[PDB]
Amino acid sequence: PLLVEGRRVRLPQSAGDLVRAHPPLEERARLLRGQSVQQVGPQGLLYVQQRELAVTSPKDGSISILGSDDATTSHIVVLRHTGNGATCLTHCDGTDTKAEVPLIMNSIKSFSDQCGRLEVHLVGGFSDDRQLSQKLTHQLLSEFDRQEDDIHLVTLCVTELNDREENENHFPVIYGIAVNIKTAEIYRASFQDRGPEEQLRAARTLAGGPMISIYDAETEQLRIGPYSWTPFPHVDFWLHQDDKQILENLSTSPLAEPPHFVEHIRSTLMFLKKHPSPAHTLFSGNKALLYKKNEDGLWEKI
Amino acid sequence: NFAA
Repeated sequence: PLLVEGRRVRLPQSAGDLVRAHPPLEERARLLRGQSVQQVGPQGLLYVQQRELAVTSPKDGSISILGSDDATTSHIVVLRHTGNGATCLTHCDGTDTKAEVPLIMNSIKSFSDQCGRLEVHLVGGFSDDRQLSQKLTHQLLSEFDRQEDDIHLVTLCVTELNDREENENHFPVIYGIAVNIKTAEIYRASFQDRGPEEQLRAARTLAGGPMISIYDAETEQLRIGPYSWTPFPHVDFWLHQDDKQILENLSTSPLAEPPHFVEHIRSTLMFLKKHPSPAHTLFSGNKALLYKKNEDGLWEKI
Repeated sequence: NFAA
């Protein structure tokens, strides 16, 4: 079940009421919101895109920080087993929470090496008029509570707790966070370097791919692929609409996206028309694009 | 975020 201050969380319940009734949750939200956004470099960084999963442990000599950004209606979820330090960061967008939460639990439960407990952290979203952030909170908290293992909710800064306003337009306060694998510290972060195959991985998400695990902790390898998707519908119609038309239909929050969001969409849409059948083309021998950290902490092809 |  899902525990807070040692007691089971009653559902359904808004995260605002849950945070208001438990001082440790309220304190954590105040600290996280009051932080300045840290510009995290690429050294030892494993950036997690939307609808992606990454899990590692402090025994990893290549990954120091897991991070994700550009969360408007989605939620960044961090599951950590204290003691052994097995840490999993996912960027959930409400596509299939019934299957994504077991993916998070199995990524951590596979680490056998009593000591410590399971702690979960939920950050992201705002008071969007489509209610996508509130439904993701309801879904994530419900499926974590259905697990048989005791999961202790430590961080909860979602929806109305993560909402700011600027001339009657609402948008998130925290767009992204980073987690230090060794010290378990979570903080607001921005990422200028977001790893290799960004457009290929963004196209896989735009085409409708499910949540995937992108990192193999044993070999310390970033494995990208092989991917296969159906041709995106009307790629040239969407590529020729104006920036307002693209935000209203291809984004979940047309007025809350970070700047240059339409630049990223058009780049992603051009990739899908460039590669409608990518399985046999971008992956030679049906093998994944494997990357490893090098001496300077940057991803390099192997 | 990316929509449907």
